[PDB]
Amino acid sequence: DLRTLGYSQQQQEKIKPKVRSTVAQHHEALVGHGFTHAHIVALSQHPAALGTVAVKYQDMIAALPEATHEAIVGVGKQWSGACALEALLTVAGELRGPPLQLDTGQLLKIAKRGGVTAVEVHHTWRNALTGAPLNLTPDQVVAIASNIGGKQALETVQRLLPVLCQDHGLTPQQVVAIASNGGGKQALETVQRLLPVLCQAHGLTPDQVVAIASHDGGKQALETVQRLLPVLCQDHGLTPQQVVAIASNIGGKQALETVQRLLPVLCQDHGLTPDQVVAIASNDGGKQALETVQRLLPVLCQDHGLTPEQVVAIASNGGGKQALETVQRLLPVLCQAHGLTPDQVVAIASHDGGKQALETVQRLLPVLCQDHGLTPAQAVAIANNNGGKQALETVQRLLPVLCQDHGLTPDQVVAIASNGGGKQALESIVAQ
Repeated sequence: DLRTLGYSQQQQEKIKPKVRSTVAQHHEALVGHGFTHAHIVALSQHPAALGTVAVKYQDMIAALPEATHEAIVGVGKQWSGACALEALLTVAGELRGPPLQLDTGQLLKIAKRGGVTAVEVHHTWRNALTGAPLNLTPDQVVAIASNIGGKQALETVQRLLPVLCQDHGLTPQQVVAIASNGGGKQALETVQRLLPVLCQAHGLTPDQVVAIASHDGGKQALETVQRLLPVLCQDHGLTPQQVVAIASNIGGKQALETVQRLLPVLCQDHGLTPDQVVAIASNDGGKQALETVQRLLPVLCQDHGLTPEQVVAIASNGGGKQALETVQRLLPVLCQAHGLTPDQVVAIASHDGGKQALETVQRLLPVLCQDHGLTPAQAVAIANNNGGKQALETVQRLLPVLCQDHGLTPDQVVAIASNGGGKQALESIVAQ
């Protein structure tokens, strides 16, 4: 069927039998508008968008002059396609004027992320959202807009903004931050509900409540802080502020729950302290980091003679799980092939971007040594910093220019690179 119109079998299988005739109906017009077969497959995910784009494409370009084909597909593909593109046709001109002065990128972020409901709601509440007592900026409106629940979130901000600012000391920007993720309405209601609870009963500051709530899944994070804080504090040493640190990342809920689940075995069977457990749990991926520590701690200590302190240090940055697994992978490799010591592997891996710095060291070391005199120790010294991946990467790139055009020796390049008081300094040198 659709293959006779130039679609591959894969493209066709992707479409969905009951939509294929609709595709076939509008195919000619769509490709005539410049859409590829790929565009049309994706578009078909929302059948009605096939026809509205087939017709009206020209009106869309008139309403949205910078709009690319894929941008149109990205909007039209979604749950409200579709009448979101129709809503844009009708309201775009006004939204472009006062009070919001929206641009087409913004107009495209709302309809795509927040659907028809978001589009028509901005228009409708155009003036209220920007006037007293709210006085939101266009940017803030767009950020609340552009989400599932975007419309509900805008309606709730209108209602709760003044109550939160006037009864709880929140700033308008704090309210916006809370409202600017998925389920903004629930997040706002939960903050209204739990803020006095957490401040009065557990000694959280309002800033702490805001920080927990202003991430994806913030509502659920707040609710699990409310439930688990008393238990964590009574059962273990955990302080309100430790709990807040765990909860204030994406995945905060699961991170708190996993501390709850794993802290006892991690402390009793692996000899860690609650402070160490907290440290591991207080970054994005805390849940996996904790689970990975439970899993790999003994293997890392028994196979590579790492200490628990070292294992904790590796796991106590964003993506601890990946960091730990990477040490497990590359520690023997770098020690056997590239000279490095296990303490040196640990040191490189124990920074914000440790996992990537390890892989960069593995990748670039053989090259830095062949082309320039670089020793494994010099490579370590570079990688052993907050940056590191970038530091090593820029050394490899800038080295030839540094040595030929700026007179540096490779050992001089290393010296400057291996600090933090460097790297930017290498770049600065070459910008002259």
